Amino acid sequence: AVNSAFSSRCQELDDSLQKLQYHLRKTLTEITDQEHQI
Amino acid sequence: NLAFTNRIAETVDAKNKIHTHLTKTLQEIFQIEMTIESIKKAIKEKSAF
Amino acid sequence: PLDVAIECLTLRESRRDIDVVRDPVEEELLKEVEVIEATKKVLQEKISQAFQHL
Amino acid sequence: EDTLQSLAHTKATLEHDLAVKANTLYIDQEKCMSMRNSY
Amino acid sequence: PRKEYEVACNTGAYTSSGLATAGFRTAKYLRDEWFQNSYARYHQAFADRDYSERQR
Amino acid sequence: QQWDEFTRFNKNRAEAEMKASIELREAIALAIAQTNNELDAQRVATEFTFRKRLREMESCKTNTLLLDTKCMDTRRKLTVPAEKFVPQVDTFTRTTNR
Amino acid sequence: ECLFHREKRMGIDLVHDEAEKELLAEVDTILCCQERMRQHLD
Amino acid sequence: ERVNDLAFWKSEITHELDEMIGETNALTDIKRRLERGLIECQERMRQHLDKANAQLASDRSAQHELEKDLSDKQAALRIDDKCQHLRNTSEGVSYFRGVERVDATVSVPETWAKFTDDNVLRSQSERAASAKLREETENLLIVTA
Amino acid sequence: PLRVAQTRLYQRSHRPNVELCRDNAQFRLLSEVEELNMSLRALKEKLQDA
Amino acid sequence: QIRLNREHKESCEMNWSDKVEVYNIDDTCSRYTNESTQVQFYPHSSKFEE
Amino acid sequence: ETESVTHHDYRVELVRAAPPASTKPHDYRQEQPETFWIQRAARLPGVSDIRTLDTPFRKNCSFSTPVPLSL
Amino acid sequence: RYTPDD
Amino acid sequence: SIATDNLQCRERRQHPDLVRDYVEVELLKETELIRNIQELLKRTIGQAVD
Amino acid sequence: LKVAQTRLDERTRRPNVELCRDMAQLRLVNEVYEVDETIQTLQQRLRDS
Amino acid sequence: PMGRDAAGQVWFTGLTNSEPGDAWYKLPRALDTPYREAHTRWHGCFQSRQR
Amino acid sequence: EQALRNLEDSRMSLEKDIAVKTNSLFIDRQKCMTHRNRYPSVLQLAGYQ
Repeated sequence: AVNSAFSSRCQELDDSLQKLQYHLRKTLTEITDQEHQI
Repeated sequence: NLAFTNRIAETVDAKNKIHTHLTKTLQEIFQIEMTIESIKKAIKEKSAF
Repeated sequence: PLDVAIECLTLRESRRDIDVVRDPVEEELLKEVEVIEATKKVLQEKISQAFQHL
Repeated sequence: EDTLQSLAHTKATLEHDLAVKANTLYIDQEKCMSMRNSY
Repeated sequence: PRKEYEVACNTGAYTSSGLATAGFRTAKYLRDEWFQNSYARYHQAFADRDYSERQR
Repeated sequence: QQWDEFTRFNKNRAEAEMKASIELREAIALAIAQTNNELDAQRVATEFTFRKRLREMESCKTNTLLLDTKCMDTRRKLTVPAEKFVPQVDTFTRTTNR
Repeated sequence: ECLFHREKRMGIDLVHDEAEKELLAEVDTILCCQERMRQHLD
Repeated sequence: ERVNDLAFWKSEITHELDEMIGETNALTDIKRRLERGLIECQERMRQHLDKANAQLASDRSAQHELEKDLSDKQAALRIDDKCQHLRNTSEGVSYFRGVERVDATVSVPETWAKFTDDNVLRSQSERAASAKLREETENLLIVTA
Repeated sequence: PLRVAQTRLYQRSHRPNVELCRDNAQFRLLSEVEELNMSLRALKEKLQDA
Repeated sequence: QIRLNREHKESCEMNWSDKVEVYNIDDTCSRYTNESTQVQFYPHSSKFEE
Repeated sequence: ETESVTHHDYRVELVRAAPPASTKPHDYRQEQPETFWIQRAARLPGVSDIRTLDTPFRKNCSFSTPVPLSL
Repeated sequence: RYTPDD
Repeated sequence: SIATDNLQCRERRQHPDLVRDYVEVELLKETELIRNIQELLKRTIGQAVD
Repeated sequence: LKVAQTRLDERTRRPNVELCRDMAQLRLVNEVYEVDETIQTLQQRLRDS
Repeated sequence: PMGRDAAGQVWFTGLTNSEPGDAWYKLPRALDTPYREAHTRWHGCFQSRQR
Repeated sequence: EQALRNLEDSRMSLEKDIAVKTNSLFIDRQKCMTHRNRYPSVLQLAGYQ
């Protein structure tokens, strides 16, 4: 049961990371567009 | 201020009851131990006969 | 020091217009990063070996 | 002696509890009147 | 309001946090706390995006 | 034979292990030392390059100079004792949308 | 300060209650009323 | 010997707390003169005034743990000193039974010592930041003067 | 005198176990502490108007 | 009986000793005056009761 | 006027509110339903090797590898 | 982590 | 020993990411189980030799 | 043995962090066990006598 | 800072960024030595008892 | 431009969280199961019965 719980936790963390990079790419794009606009 | 005063009174009562029970328990433990050595006395003169 | 290097790199994105040109200090910071990575790997392996011997 | 041991357990219990009771009482007495006196 | 609500939320015979009048909560977190912090930082930058684009 | 056999076997195993102990400890110490030394040297190289950088700009421009000084005061944290260090640049929070 | 001294207790004596609630409420009311004072000043 | 370690430790803490006392009082005086300057840039004074005011709460915020540490340790000293003066053929010596193979404890002495140091190390570091914060004000005040 | 009273309290704060005694002297010493604080900031506020 | 008597002697001697140190400290302390030396500011919090 | 007699006459309240507690946290996304198979996963005839976590029903494609294709 | 009742 | 090392490793974590979940609770469970098994085995072997 | 145990117990009352793993506790439990087997040996000697 | 400003810097808990060890070539004792007596003096008696 | 400043604060916070999460993932993904692979077998736990 210890091993099972550990696996679940690490998978959740991986999902969180995926979300973060998803956000970062469009963050860079929006920054570039805003600079073009200023 | 009112609420704090109520807290004061209740806590004081609890402390008083605790102290009384403590004293009673000490005295009763003294009684118990005395009876114990009384029996410890009795056994040997039982064995003598 | 890795966090400081990352923070400085983040600040250096605030460069503007023509001032955005390649600087040797950038390469220096990169080299810092990979040196940190190599040291991390080395000490990780050391710790592993120590545990097995224990 | 088993009976006496139970007595001793209870004794230690309430003896410990009295200490934190007195701690709270002293905290309240030091705190209240010192700061709140009037306005 | 919210502070009394949260302090009343968890006061049972289970482990509680270190939230108080002042000071700092001890670093040891709980699942829901960490989740909510993640969601808050999540929505913050996302709202900043359309905050900027409304002026774009 | 068996008695001397296993006695000597366990013996030799023990001395081999206790030798491995010392050699591993030596390796750990030397690795720590060399890592720290190379880190410090490369950091000094970074600081030299940054000083040169400052020199050319002194030779948007004010923006670059402010960025330069603000990232400059960051590096001292690496060396200055923690009890003394504290930022000295731009504790003027210009960010206000929050 | 009273609230700070209130937290030094420990053990089973950490109960949350009406006194803490009222201290919280009076802090909130002080903040809101001084803010009203600010608006009526400005 | 354990109790002597505690008395040695409390003296350090007793010392360490005392500096911020005077540090705070001097910082308070700096504030009052500033609102005089308000009555006597004006955006800059109020900005620094808020900056200094936020530091005021942080100082007492830093204290919180130190009194917490001082409070709970000396409660143990009561146990230790009683155990120190626990003697053969005394009054309270009685036959409790069962709790010998019992352990649930998070302490390796050098760890405990450093956690005490960590609270101290954060503390005076804040004090130094307080002192520098004062200095900028008068220079700003003189520049404002 | 405020320094004197502070030193008095500090040196009174070293009695072993039971001998550390609470009496009316601490109540006074505290009272002088606050009244000297009062006189202090009264003089300070008068300095401004002076 | 010898053992018991010596034990009680030791206890009473302990308490008297403590009395001696506290009294000597207080007497040595009392010689202070306002415009004297050996007097310092002590910003100690009046928290001396458990 | 009320909504209807049916709602009004046949309105009963003060029942036990809220569903029963889960007694443990759950996330739909990656929790698989247990089975008579799953609890006794080790002691089954049709179960492969147990070397993957959160999923016992994973085929240990290891022996299948021949010498030219053993990796 | 405690209510008045208990 | 394995469980103690795992607990230490999990303690070794970063500020904005450190939580309290099954893993540490369960680890404490195995620690307790191990200890209890140890004293049970000791007692059993004692009765065996008797 | 009585007094050794009496020393042993009350240290469990220490709150969160001053709760300490010490030479005191471990040496004390060693002493307790040692005096236990010592008692057993003396009982054997008494049987022989 | 609690308020408008907040910085998440990581202050070092000094235990390895120092040379507490002593030698005759280290006795010059430059005033930058992070030598708070707290641990060092305590470490003295600690190792003395541990020996 | 103030909004641009806010955006750069958000992004830098994002990479800080990236670094933290990467470190934690490396730690737990590396140490735990690799050390756990030495877990004994049920028979030798039963004592080579």
